[PDB]
Amino acid sequence: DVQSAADDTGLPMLVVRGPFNVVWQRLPAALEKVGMKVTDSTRSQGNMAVTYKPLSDSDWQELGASDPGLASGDYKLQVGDLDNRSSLQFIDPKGHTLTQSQNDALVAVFQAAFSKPG
Repeated sequence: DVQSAADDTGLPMLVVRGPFNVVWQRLPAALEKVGMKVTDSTRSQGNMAVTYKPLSDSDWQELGASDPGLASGDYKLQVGDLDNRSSLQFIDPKGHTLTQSQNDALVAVFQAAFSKPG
């Protein structure tokens, strides 16, 4: 399950159902379903490096999700441990964070991704 939230600085944030050890390790599974392929990761930092490419309308139909509002490019993912949950934030290719509206879209997209058999 994915919910929308904001972090300590008031920046766009997503909260994913499950502690760091649960989500971060199984995040790649959901990532592959949303057209975002994991290229590297560091467990000692809670950081992940990914490459994203927009999928087709029929691709999103198979996933059961809408347009995430993300454009093609390399993304940097940051995952923190909330104890019972995971704090997931998205950094765009430009070195900036994604908007609340983009993350709100990602809610449903990853909601389907985690439910999607894989």
